[PDB]
Amino acid sequence: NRLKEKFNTEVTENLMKKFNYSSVMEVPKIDKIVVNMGVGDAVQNSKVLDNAVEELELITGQKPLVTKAKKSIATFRLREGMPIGAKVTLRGERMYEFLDKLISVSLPRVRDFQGVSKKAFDGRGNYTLGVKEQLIFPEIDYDKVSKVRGMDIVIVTTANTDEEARELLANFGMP
Amino acid sequence: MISKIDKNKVRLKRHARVRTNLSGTAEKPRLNVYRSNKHIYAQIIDDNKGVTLAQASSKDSDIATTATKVELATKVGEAIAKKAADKGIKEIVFDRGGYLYHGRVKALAEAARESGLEF
Amino acid sequence: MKQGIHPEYHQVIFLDTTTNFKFLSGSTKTSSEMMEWEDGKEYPVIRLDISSDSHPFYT
Amino acid sequence: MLLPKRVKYRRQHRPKTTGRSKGGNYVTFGEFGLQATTTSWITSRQIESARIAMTRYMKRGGKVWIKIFPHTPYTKKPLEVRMGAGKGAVEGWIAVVKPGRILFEVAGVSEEVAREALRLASHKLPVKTKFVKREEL
Amino acid sequence: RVNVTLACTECGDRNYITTKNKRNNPERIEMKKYCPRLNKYTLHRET
Amino acid sequence: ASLKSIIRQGKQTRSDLKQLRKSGKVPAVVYGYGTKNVSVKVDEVEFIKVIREVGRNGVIELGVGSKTIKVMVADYQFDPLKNQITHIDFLAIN
Amino acid sequence: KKGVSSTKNGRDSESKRLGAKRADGQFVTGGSILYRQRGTKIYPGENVGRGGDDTLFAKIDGVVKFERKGRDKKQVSVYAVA
RNA sequence: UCUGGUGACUAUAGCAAGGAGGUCACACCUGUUCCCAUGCCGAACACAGAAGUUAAGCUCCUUAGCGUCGAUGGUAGUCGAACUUACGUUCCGCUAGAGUAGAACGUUGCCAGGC
RNA sequence: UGGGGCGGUCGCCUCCUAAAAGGUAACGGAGGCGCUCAAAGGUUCCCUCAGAAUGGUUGGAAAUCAUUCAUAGAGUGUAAA
RNA sequence: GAUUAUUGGAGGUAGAGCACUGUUUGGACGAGGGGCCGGUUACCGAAUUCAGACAAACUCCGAAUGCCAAUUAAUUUAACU
Repeated sequence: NRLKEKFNTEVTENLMKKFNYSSVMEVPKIDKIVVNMGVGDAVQNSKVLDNAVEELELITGQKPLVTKAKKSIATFRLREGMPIGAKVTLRGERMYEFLDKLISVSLPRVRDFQGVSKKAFDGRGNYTLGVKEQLIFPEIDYDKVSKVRGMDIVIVTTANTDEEARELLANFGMP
Repeated sequence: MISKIDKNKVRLKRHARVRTNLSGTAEKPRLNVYRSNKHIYAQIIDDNKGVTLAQASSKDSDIATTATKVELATKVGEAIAKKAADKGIKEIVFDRGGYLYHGRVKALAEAARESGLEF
Repeated sequence: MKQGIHPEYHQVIFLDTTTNFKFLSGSTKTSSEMMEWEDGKEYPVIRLDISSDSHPFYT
Repeated sequence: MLLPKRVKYRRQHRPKTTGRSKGGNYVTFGEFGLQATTTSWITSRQIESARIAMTRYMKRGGKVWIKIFPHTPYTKKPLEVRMGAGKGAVEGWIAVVKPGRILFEVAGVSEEVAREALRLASHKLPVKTKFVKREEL
Repeated sequence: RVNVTLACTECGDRNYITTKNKRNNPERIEMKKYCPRLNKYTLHRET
Repeated sequence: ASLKSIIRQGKQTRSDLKQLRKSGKVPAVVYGYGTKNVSVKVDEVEFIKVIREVGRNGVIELGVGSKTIKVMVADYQFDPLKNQITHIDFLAIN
Repeated sequence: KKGVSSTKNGRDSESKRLGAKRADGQFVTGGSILYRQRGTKIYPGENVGRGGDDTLFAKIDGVVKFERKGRDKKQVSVYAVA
């Protein structure tokens, strides 16, 4: 809760000047993040999906479980089964560690415009911004990789919308 | 835009989903339970008519310690079982509510079971 | 924390040569290259970091 | 009006004849309306004829609102052939009306002009009918 | 999805019948059920 | 503005009710402000004349019995065929 | 006569006699039927078995009471007062 | 007198909204530390602390705004009867749906506290 | 068999005709069947809608994922109920 | 056994009615395609409302009348094996 404590001070200095809570038993927050990776078209690319797995096994403290295709949609031959996703959900102390890590080690390999973005919030209070996966993994950088992916990383927030995430990012965010 | 709620409502939804078949006839009268946060409360109740039969708890301080959040449940399971020793000292039907045969539940369960009662 | 699909996590001391940002995370609970206690005993060789040092918002 | 243009069933039943207009009994779209007195079938070829006459007399004047689509088919075999080894192809489409049912409206045109056009429409038409103004008061 | 007429452990004749398939259930199956010479649910096996 | 009606009664059968509606009058039934579920009949002619005098709405002190009180349309069962009314529903406004 | 051709759709089912068999106030037997249905239009209540095909029987002998079940559904309540 | 449950009454019982309420419980809460624990979370559950809280959840109050039912009479529609031959007439009753006044923001048995 | 007639069809299940109990015709209207699940079965303990927009690597909008409503519109092995 | 006053119930007809399913959008509605370079504007897929109209195989509603059975009551004379 390193930067969480900074914006905790801002709950009383800024978002008591902004959100104006009636009790300290009521405050804002993010909840967590769901980090479902992408397609990983394992029709026979099961090993590619295993590489996408072992990426986030360690690049992320939690690893995914595959979203198997409940359906048989065209545009890629999915059927009942068809492991074609990822279920990462970073909740607590890992969530804060990833915060204090990634706000700082993303932009070195993001080449961002503002530093994170002007904006790419999808509109439900979250980014879900497709990544080129370079800014991520300073631990396993783009030296030995095998596959690019872009993920709809969903900011699972008590933020009612994206505007709250904006002024929330005093935490090394350039909104 | 993504939030949380009370838990007792879902407790009681499961409770209703079970209540159908497990029904105190006022002879195996319905022994319903409530573990809220701190102390667990209990009552066997004539429910074929919908009227009291007993009343006990862990906030009911006659059987009271600072044991576990659990051994106190065992105490109340002995105690209300003694309030049933007079009558209803037999096997009746408990209610697992939206709760489970483990924990507070099971400690109290076998407390009642072995405080004279035919469960 | 999807225990069942959760490998290790930790607050890693990913110290840099610039700004010493050893307040990071990863899966490599590293050796005591920086055998320190102000930050964890993790490898401080990860120097390339601009979001605090040389970023588009502040070079 | 309001629809996607599919169908549901083909050889529906030869429908009701009698009764009364359940609705469509007031002048809404246009101002100069026509309703009916009789209660019989319509093929829309008579109304094809009718609106032809109407327009070519109106000289591309005011507007028109038909209050109909023939929702329902009718069939026929060829002429006076033997009976009951099937039910023939649809020979067209219909929607019977009843008295009290508004059927046409127009606006952006003169009153007696409308009267004339409606007379002309009825003349190619199998049903006794009547013109009205905006049902008000 | 075809038939199976089983032989009991020792109940000694042709009584019990069911459905299975040699694709879902390609191998000889066996399970518990009441036979009459025993007054109990015993195991019986496929032949 | 001060039109007059008359007071209906029970079991207006298929015969007498058709007769009255066929006549130059028609049944109304009022309720609402200081009023009960009360049935009456009204001359079509002057009813329509007051339509022409005051329009779709007019605070009318309706003279039945001894009282001329503010009541207006709740609704009405009217036949566009034959251009006269079968039924009218009334609501007091005071 | 002449050519009349192939012809298909005269296919329907030899029916079944469903619904009720006994009524309000009526007195019954033990294996007595009270209804032949499919699904649950009505819901067995007191002293009522439900066989496989949604057939209902009264577990006892006695007399019947249909009634509401929910706020908008219906059931049975057999009573063997005597 | 508020509570908990377990209750019977269908929401005109309520939906939504406003305000108060206060760790008699309540939930907020800190974690995994153990039983437990999550094919994919201490989320949940369980366990463990009760530190703190009505702000939430929460009960009460205010609107009937939403819903809800819903009158009055009336309508056809139908019963039969009699007509005549009408895409019908008439008596007779049964009287719908729909509209609509209008309404109501609960009764309530239950033990123990709370009292 | 609306003369024999060629054609066809001939055994079961769903609906509509069917007329508010049930029941009922037509060389009358529309549709399924000649099975399948050792797990889709039995039994305990959890879950709870598609879909819609919301929207964003994806993007042929949409896949996966995510916010909120959705009437079970989900869906349920085999048509319709 | 019967008839009728008294019942009590079942049920989805007629009628109503769009609330689902949907049949023919008048209107606008904002966009997507599009005329254009990714756009302009048309119109639409579609949906937004407003908006109405229709239904053997549509139903949130819903009669009369008939069906079943009641100390059912009374007046008859059946009724059953």
